[PDB]
Amino acid sequence: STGSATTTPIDSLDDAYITPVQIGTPAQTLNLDFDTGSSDLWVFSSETTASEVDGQTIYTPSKSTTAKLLSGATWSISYGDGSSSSGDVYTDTVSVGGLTVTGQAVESAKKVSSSFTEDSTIDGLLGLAFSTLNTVSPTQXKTFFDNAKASLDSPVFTADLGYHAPGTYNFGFIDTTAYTGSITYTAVSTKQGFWEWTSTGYAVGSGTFKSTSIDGIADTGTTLLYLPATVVSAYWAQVSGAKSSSSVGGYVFPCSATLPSFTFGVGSARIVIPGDYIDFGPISTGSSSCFGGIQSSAGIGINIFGDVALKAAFVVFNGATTPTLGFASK
Ligand SMILES: CC(C)(C)S(=O)(=O)N[C@@H](Cc1ccccc1)C(=O)N[C@@H](Cc1c[nH]c[nH+]1)C(=O)N[C@@H](CC1CCCCC1)C(O)(O)C(F)(F)C(=O)NCCN1CCOCC1
Repeated sequence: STGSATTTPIDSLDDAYITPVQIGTPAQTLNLDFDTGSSDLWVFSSETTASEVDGQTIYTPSKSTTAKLLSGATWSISYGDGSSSSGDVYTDTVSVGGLTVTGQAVESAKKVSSSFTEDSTIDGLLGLAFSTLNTVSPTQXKTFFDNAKASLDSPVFTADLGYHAPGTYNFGFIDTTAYTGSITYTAVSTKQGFWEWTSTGYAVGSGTFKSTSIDGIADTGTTLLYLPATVVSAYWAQVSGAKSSSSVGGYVFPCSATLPSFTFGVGSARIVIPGDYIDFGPISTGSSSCFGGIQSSAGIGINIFGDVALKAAFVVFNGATTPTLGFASK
């Protein structure tokens, strides 16, 4: 089997991407944030405290004929930006781009944090990291991808994120029309549960590629590109108007700049982000100062290849028993 689904920037910044998923019988369609940096399918639901729901679409399990209470199971999660939700656990039929899974764990929020309430466009999260990161106890869990793997034509899914446009998530096959050149594969480490890989260095603009190991995770659920302090400082030192803002919290530059490209290595291969990907947006509507799309990871503890990198590439998540990561240019 295979599936395919249009994914959609939630705003004009590419702050995040949402994807329609059908849950239950007759399907309820919810707009979920596909997140390869966590492994919980959690939704807004009829169980959510009401003063905490705010425009979102909700999952009603009682209205689905195929929902079953997962007795005794609860979950709690918190993300890197400090937001959080908890509640209890159903299994139910879940469908993504015509790819259907049964007795998939759907995690039902009883409470959500403020950031989630205030975010009207995202109805919940589909976690696509490894299943060890799943928060449901007493037994975790296991993601959509894992549940699907047995029926997939290939134990694989691809991320095709568009710049200021729609894109594609595919499961079970690889679309050869979707990129240019060949995929280079790199080794994954599942030690921390992440899509964790090691970049072989970087170049800024037209200058020299520098061979240095950059350990980092590929993370569709993170907006920006976070790199070590000395790599990021080396980029922004090419942009004449760029300074680090304490108040705004990272590198800003004049919106009028033309930014240099940034190349990261994958094995012997190179992936170039266009300078335009890295102009993130004005810090206020009508500002002359913009917020940069590459920031320091020093406060975070790990490097994140997030949306700014990934939407520059056709990215292949190969979940064979030894997982690897694929990059093509597009
Ligand atoms: C607007 C912004 C200034 C650019 S922002 O940084 O707030 N963007 C958010 C994403 C977002 C999209 C749309 C609307 C609102 C917010 C963002 O980048 N969130 C990061 C926070 C971060 C990391 N570094 C610096 N900041 C995050 O938590 N991302 C997780 C997925 C997100 C969570 C918020 C909702 C959208 C999905 C994540 O899973 O990808 C993660 F990897 F970052 C993460 O925190 N994974 C948590 C891993 N858990 C830990 C507990 O054990 C199990 C595993």
